[PDB]
Amino acid sequence: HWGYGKHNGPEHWHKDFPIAKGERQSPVDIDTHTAKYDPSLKPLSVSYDQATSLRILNNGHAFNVEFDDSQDKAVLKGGPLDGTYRLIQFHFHWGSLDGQGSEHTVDKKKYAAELHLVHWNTKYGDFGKAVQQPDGLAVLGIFLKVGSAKPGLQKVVDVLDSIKTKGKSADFTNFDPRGLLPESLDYWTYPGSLTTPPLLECVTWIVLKEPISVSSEQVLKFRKLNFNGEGEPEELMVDNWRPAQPLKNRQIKASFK
Ligand SMILES: NS(=O)(=O)c1ccc(C(=O)O)cc1
Ligand SMILES: NS(=O)(=O)c1ccc(C(=O)O)cc1
Ligand SMILES: OC[C@H]1O[C@@H](O)[C@H](O)[C@@H](O)[C@@H]1O
Ligand SMILES: [Zn+2]
Repeated sequence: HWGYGKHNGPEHWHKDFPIAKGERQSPVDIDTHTAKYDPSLKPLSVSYDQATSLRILNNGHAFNVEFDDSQDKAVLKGGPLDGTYRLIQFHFHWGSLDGQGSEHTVDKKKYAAELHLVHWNTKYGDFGKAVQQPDGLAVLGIFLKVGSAKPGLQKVVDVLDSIKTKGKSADFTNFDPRGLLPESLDYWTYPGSLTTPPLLECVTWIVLKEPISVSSEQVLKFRKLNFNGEGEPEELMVDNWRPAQPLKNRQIKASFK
């Protein structure tokens, strides 16, 4: 099965998912000097006040915090987006050490981790239909660097001991994702893909320029999770990131002058 190891990692995914070599794959390196300010971008609206988190799941590749997306509650609008995109889940990608872990890079810089807030375009009715559309998804990506602790992350950190292995889940109600944002909403945007199989080319990426700081202790707890299921040999869940892919016929636009 696909994963991140030597025998099943990103360099193998194309055999079973040939779109891995496609024309709008993610992540990419963000060359900050070539990215151009785009005055046509409308103000970005991250509206998470009525979010309803439900559950946290170790799916064997990351952990997902899942949300009720049966009505417009936590939504993302504006910026490059046409219409309303509902939050369905967030997850992270992270490294074995602080010097790697992000999927996107900034002038080739790798951050310690990267948060993905995943949203689907309500015009398509359900997530499954949305991933049949070029504009079906919007992922808000936020870099993590190691420094001071992120208080709004601690509830996530503290539940991880209860979902150590693949297939375990736990209640995760009343979690407010606004506590994971940075101060500034300055961003870069480009058209891309899911960064894990099935690698579908459905995503408008919105990558915030300002990282959040998390403490070493917080990210160290991410790295105690397991890729494996209960009773199987322990394989620490680390380095669950795809490297940057070819930019091909794309431009990265900036929201800021
Ligand atoms: N293309 S892939 O889904 O990454 C993949 C890689 C390896 C194996 C395997 O060793 O069994 C199966 C699938
Ligand atoms: N890492 S990511 O590009 O945000 C992502 C989000 C969702 C899915 C999925 O539902 O399969 C895959 C990848
Ligand atoms: O033809 C000029 C145009 O080229 C495009 O590649 C750029 O995205 C635009 O910002 C520019 O105005
Ligand atoms: Zn992701």
